[PDB]
Amino acid sequence: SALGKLQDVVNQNAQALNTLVKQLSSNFGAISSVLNDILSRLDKVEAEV
Amino acid sequence: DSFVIRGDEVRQIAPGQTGNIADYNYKLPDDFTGCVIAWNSNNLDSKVG
Repeated sequence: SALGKLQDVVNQNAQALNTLVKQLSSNFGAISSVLNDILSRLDKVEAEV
Repeated sequence: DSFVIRGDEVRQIAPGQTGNIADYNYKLPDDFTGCVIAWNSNNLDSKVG
């Protein structure tokens, strides 16, 4: 429990990297989270948007 | 740029379009800066037989 200070500093950097990676899976209102999936389905001008 | 086309295919004369004329006859750029102007010409451009 004394080393809780150092373990918290390891955990925060791991949790920030996990959250940064997990945000690759989010749509942000787009049709899909995967670039090849968007590009495959759509007109280039719709796919760009 | 000037040509005669069937009324259905006039939709193909725009940036990012697809189909016979856009693919194989008259291709616009993806970043076209310009105007596309058209009118039905049946009284001049059709003929008996």
